[PDB]
Amino acid sequence: AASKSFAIQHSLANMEQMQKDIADSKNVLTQTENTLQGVLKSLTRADQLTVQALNEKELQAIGVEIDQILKQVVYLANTKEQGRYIFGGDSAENLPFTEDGTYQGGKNDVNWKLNDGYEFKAFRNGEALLSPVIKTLKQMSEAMQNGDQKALKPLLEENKQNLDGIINRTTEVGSTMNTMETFKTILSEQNVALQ
Ligand SMILES: [Zn+2]
Ligand SMILES: [Zn+2]
Ligand SMILES: [Zn+2]
Ligand SMILES: [Zn+2]
Ligand SMILES: [Zn+2]
Ligand SMILES: [Zn+2]
Repeated sequence: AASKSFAIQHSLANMEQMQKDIADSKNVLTQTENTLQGVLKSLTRADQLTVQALNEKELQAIGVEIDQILKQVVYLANTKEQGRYIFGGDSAENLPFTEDGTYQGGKNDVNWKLNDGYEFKAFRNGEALLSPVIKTLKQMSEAMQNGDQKALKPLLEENKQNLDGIINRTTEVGSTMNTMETFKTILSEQNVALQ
């Protein structure tokens, strides 16, 4: 009986660690996905308000609300969990994005690795994804509050391409979450056998 118990306990300890690794990972991934959805919603609203703008004091008011959206998106781009920025890669000394869209985060991604070898990017350099999001929102807000109508059609298209960038990331992140959820279900089925 003792010999069998060595094997069952060894496996059970690997399973426990993997369960914690999956729980930790799903928290970072959920936060990431929720932040991305919050950005998608913001850019959607920015698009809508810019259509209104394209369709004197009132163009400026639209410009104002786009400014609130710019602030919300900068807040969202600076989301931090477990000591690191999810869109600021491997440095957390500074906020990774300014209100101007300048990136001051870490150059490299931070990888996490499950007990069984599976690796994913937990904290990423988000400059290419979010710097242009923010820069576009900023030019949108200024174009509107300065009554600059000619600038708006270009910026509408810029925001559409930026949003497609955020949608594709949301989808990649959804996929990683689905994988984690499959790993959990596999481990649960394996736990039942052991016990
Ligand atoms: Zn062991
Ligand atoms: Zn936390
Ligand atoms: Zn320091
Ligand atoms: Zn590796
Ligand atoms: Zn999901
Ligand atoms: Zn779950």
